[PDB]
Amino acid sequence: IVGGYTCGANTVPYQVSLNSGYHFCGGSLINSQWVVSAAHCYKSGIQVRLGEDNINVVEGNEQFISASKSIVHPSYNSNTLNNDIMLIKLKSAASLNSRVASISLPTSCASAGTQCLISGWGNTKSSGTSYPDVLKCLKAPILSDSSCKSAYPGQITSNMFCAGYLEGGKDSCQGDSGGPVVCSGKLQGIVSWGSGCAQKNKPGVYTKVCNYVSWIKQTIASN
Amino acid sequence: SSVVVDTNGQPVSNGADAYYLVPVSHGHAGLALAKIGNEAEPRAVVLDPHHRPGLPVRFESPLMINIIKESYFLNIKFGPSSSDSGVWDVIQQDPIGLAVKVTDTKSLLGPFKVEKEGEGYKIVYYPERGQTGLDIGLVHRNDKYYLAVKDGEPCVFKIRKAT
Repeated sequence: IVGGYTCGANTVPYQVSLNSGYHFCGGSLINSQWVVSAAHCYKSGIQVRLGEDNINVVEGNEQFISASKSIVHPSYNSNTLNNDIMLIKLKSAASLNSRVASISLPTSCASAGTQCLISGWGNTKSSGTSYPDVLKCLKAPILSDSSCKSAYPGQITSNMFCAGYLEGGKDSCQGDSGGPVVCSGKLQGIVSWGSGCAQKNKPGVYTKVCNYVSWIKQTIASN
Repeated sequence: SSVVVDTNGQPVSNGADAYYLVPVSHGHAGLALAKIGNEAEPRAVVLDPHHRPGLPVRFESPLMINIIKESYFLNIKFGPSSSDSGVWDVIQQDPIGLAVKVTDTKSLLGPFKVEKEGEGYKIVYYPERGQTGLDIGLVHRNDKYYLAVKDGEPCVFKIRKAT
């Protein structure tokens, strides 16, 4: 997260980390046994870490739980980045506490100008690299789809939206992939891609989770 | 679609670090720039026996992740991660053919992938994302090896972090 602030220990209890010997993606706990992340984060033998604030400490209010099933959207398109969403079923239910709680799915898509919370452990610099110990947060508004397609001509599908500031300075960055975008208390986005980090006229692009609520519910019901 | 790994066993990063492409066949050659055709400035990417380990490259994807998978479309660049110069592209140009060159512009999704081949990695170029790829190999000219499309005869590299 570039241009953000330290979230605090209890502030984003639905945030999780995808781990394979190292942190490589964020994700969102949407109930005690299911996580949403980005399709491009798929890896074999993912371990989910829940209740982590400091990514570098092995504290005891955290939980490490193996993925039992990692389900990339069947229409995920690696050439277009379309349908960039993955479901993970945890091998055991998470124990809920101050630092572990689920985020719910939206009832409708969010409108332009709504302020959202984007969170993760990615790079905090727009030039060079610096990775934080603690979870970082950013408030940023949803942009109209026309402006999103105007910033990224020929690249925005109906399952994507932009959030952020065309003045730059505040954005998700590398290492935030798969992380939550929460607006009005509901999961509206998944960190996906962008041109650089916090660059002028280049906001972050996010998977439009509202378009996937039926598929998520069906997949959870069938698994 | 596995993760790309350097010679230390670490995942290759998305833009943060530079890496030498170390040939397994050539042994005493490193990446450099050379003149192609009638051009004044050196803009063709070559393997030069006199320049080892050579110029390091960065692997860049617009995805917000700090690892590179073999499935990711990449820009490859000389120089700083944010800088727009030194970005690789493929240019038809006599006498090399589909020559690997550097330009001053950076497209969002690059045309390259890094794919496991034999005992290292090869660079593969995609004229369009929906299509099959073309291995990058070497055209021997002027006592140097111009990197160019040479499908079926890839140049095999290990990826050594510059540190």
